[PDB]
Amino acid sequence: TDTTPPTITVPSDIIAYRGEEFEFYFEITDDSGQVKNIELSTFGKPLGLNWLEYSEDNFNVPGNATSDNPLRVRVHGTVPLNEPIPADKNRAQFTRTIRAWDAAGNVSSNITFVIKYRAQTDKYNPADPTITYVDRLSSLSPSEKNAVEAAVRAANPQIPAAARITVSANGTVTITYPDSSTDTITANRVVKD
Amino acid sequence: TDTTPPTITVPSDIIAYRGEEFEFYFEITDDSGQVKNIELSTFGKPLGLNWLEYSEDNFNVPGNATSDNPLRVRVHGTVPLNEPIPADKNRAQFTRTIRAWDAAGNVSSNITFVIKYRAQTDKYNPADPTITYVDRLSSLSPSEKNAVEAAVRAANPQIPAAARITVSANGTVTITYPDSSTDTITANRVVKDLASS
Ligand SMILES: CC(=O)N[C@@H]1[C@@H](O[C@@H]2O[C@@H](C)[C@@H](O)[C@@H](O)[C@@H]2O)[C@H](O[C@@H]2O[C@H](CO)[C@H](O)[C@H](O[C@]3(C(=O)O)C[C@H](O)[C@@H](NC(C)=O)[C@H]([C@H](O)[C@H](O)CO)O3)[C@H]2O)[C@@H](CO)O[C@H]1O
Ligand SMILES: [Ca+2]
Ligand SMILES: [Ca+2]
Ligand SMILES: [Ca+2]
Ligand SMILES: [Ca+2]
Ligand SMILES: [Ca+2]
Ligand SMILES: [Ca+2]
Ligand SMILES: [Ca+2]
Repeated sequence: TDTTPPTITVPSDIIAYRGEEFEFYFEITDDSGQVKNIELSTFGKPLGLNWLEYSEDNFNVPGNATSDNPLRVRVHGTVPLNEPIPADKNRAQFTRTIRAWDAAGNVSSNITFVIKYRAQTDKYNPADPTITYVDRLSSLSPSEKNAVEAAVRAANPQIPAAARITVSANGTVTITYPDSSTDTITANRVVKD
Repeated sequence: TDTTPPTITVPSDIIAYRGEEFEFYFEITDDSGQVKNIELSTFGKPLGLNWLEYSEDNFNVPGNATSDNPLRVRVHGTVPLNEPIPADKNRAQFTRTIRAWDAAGNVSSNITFVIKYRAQTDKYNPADPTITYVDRLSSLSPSEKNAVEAAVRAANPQIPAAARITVSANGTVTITYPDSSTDTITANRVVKDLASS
């Protein structure tokens, strides 16, 4: 007789960035080798994350959840571009619960998982461009600004194309990400006489 | 004996744009058919334009300067990017003189030519971009600004690659040419509201 619920392994560090699709997996095992279904919730109440989705592939099939081959439930979604980020990082997150049951109806307790979310600049962090030589360190020309923007972009192919790169009069660089967060590169790493 | 100096024809409307290579030609003939050399000056003083250059190709060669085949002297250079243009832009010019020698020692009397220089925006006239549809007309997103800049650049391949295109919060476009002169495109010609369309 199966009297034991499934074991759920949740990822320890789920970190999502505003406007950027994330994915992670739950791994689930049962002694019977079969998991019937799962439920995501807010400690039993509605999940209330309309932008999160998960796959129900291979649910409630014999052998879908063994020690050697666990049930790997793919979860994905996108945190809204304008999700408010509290000054307190510790509350920039959603704490939710998952439970799972086997075909005998043995249900696990509600297990916690946490989706942390962050502004896009927390993901970036740009590399220094090859140095641009200019005539006046205090007043770059249009051509010199075009060259600086190109050198920043060349050295940073990993930044979103949709990010906008601006250059000030003295060669200070601002990168503005789609969610309106920013990075700066100071002139000393950008230009020289 | 040859006592007659060479005859020089000058172009009548020489216009150069700051930062952009220019060229024009003098045409010179002599009754002997041979011109030895020229002098560019400021009415007999030094030229004082170190960016003005010319070719001495075919100088002092028999037959280089006939009525049918004049000596054509290629003059070229680049007016410096930041050559100053005063409040009245008509003042932006240099009047200089040219004369020429034949092989018999006869030199022509100086005649004037005028190099007018102008801002790059006088040359360029930007076409409107294909319209960009935005969420908020008073506050464009970064991708909307990139899209606007791309649309403006795409609509104007003839504008200098070194010109810088910027976009404001409400979609107003500034094109800043390499010599720091500008053109503008008003928001109502660049962006429209997505929902209402
Ligand atoms: C007898 C003789 O040849 N004199 C020469 C000067 O000409 C005489 O003086 C001037 C002030 C005028 O009254 C002339 O009518 C007069 O004959 C000569 O001065 C230069 O004369 C030319 C006309 O021949 C012209 O006026 C010069 O002015 C400009 C120009 O067109 O070159 C006016 C421009 O706006 C200015 N450009 C800028 C950007 O400010 C230029 C510029 O200052 C110089 O060309 C750059 O060196 O001048 C006028 O200056 C004088 C010149 O050295 O030589 C005398 O032998
Ligand atoms: Ca079980
Ligand atoms: Ca399997
Ligand atoms: Ca980080
Ligand atoms: Ca960063
Ligand atoms: Ca740009
Ligand atoms: Ca002669
Ligand atoms: Ca113009």
